[PDB]
Amino acid sequence: SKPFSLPILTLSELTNSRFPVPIDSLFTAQNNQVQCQNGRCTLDGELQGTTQLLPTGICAFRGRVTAQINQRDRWHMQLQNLNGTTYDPTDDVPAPLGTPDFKGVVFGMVSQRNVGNDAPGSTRAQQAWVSTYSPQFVPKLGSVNLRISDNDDFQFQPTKFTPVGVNDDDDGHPFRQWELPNYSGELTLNMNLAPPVAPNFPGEQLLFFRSFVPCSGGYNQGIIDCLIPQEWIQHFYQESAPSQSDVALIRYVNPDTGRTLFEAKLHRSGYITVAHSGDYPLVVPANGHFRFDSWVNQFYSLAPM
Amino acid sequence: SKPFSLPILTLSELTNSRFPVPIDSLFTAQNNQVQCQNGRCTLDGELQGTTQLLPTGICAFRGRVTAQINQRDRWHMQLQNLNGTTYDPTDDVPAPLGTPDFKGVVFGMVSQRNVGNDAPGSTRAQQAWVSTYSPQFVPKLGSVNLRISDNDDFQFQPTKFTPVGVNDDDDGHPFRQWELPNYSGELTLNMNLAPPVAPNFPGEQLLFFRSFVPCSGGYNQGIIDCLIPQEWIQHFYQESAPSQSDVALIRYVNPDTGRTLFEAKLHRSGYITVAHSGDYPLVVPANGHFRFDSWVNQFYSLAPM
Ligand SMILES: [Mg+2]
Ligand SMILES: [Mg+2]
Repeated sequence: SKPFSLPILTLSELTNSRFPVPIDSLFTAQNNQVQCQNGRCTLDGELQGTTQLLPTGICAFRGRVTAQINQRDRWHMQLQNLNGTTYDPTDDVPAPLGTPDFKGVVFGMVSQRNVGNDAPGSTRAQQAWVSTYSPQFVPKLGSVNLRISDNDDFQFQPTKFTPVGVNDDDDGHPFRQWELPNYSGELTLNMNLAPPVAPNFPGEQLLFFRSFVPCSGGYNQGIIDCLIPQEWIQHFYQESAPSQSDVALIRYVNPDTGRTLFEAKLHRSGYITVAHSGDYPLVVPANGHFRFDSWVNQFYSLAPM
Repeated sequence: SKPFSLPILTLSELTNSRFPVPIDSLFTAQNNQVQCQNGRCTLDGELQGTTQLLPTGICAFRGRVTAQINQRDRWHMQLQNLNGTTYDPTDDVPAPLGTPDFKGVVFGMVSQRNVGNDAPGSTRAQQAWVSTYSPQFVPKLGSVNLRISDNDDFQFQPTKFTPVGVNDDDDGHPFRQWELPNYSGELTLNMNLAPPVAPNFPGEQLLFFRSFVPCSGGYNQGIIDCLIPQEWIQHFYQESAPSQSDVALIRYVNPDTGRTLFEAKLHRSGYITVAHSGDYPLVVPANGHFRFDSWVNQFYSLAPM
């Protein structure tokens, strides 16, 4: 069997798998549903949820604007897959890969480049917002609607949305990173979801890779927590190493000193638990990183943090 | 010796190492200086130029806004390294890692999050532009100046620049992807550069990984060509396989059929040549990818493309 491994990367050499920014810190959370759809991959390399491989694809959209309606979510964007191929709403996924997996507003920019009969090759770009609370946020069905800055400089042409940050909506719908959008809109149930994750052994908590992402006004901290970073997902996809048991024991090491600072359980479906009680932001040395130790089972007792 | 290898990734699973977008196509160019500084890495895993590991770091800036001056490039941004550590202008690099490596305008957004005594935690974000033609574009010295949309909603606070696309500057300053900026400004020479690259065998041309990136007005095609994609750089940094000669023979394979479509030379300093004459956009199958074949040398004659 090909041996399992992690890439050797410090926290600042890691990308959040749920928003296209670096990891800032590690955080373990008090128990009490975690069911994110980006940043989902098994240790033997099976992508799940809406997870795809490119960091620049996370919370991005690609397609064409085809209509406008007289509502706040004005501009109707018919989606393609991020690689430009035609999107199939009957595929066994929750939504096009890369679609945001939280309730809130994503802010960034839209850009267009004309094709066909109308001024082919002409371009434009401007600030835009996507509300995942919108009744027109129906990416599983094949479209989302955009709010933009200048309604007079926008055409029915090929369009890309590049995310920059997140926020609460100004009408009081809050940014809730653990609440899934309704991918097919009002009165529909989400399907083909990656499953919820939780500790299943006494005294254990989830460990997250945390980023503080940009916000566009107000005091929101911009916290987005992922289960495993994007480079680990990319690595597992390449390696496809067989999982020899349900849990990989991993050690956080300081390579300068060679010491192990703490240990953790990396579960086969792609998340980490540690032995601790209470919310705790880790403050650990900058050169620190995890290494694979050995395969153990679900009932292995971790050294307390 | 540890065996050299490439990651197994199709073109739409690859990221441009000179701008944070996917690869669109492969392109070989007529001969006649190529000396880009992002996307530079040796086959044995040594990053060069201004190259760092994260796609989200390419053409990004991090720092603090500290002053404003009364001209178009108005807001003075004192730079940090992208991981937030203090930038040392005496280090052996051309500029902070991630700095753009072309002449033109990069457009995107700025975001702020206050620290210290003045409304800590308050945030704001808006459209911004960085001109690499500016006499205030002096990232090696530790600063760049920004143009922004709303001069009245911007503070002397921690600031991030997120790039979205590129364009020509007006008044006759064009987007020139092969012209390096003056990293220390007018009348100073760039230093610590990754070397220029060129074919050294008759009948050979460079092969590029090409993207058509967003533009913010006008008809520019947005072409940014890189020598090797970001995932290859990330892979070589991890693997650190010894280079057994100055030249690696690689083959472009269609995994569907098992056929080799063409072969190329992958040089030790991290670029590719093919045997062809003239500008040529390749049109090859979607599942195609390069594989390493064997170590060869400068006298190997490539099969014509
Ligand atoms: Mg390991
Ligand atoms: Mg290979």
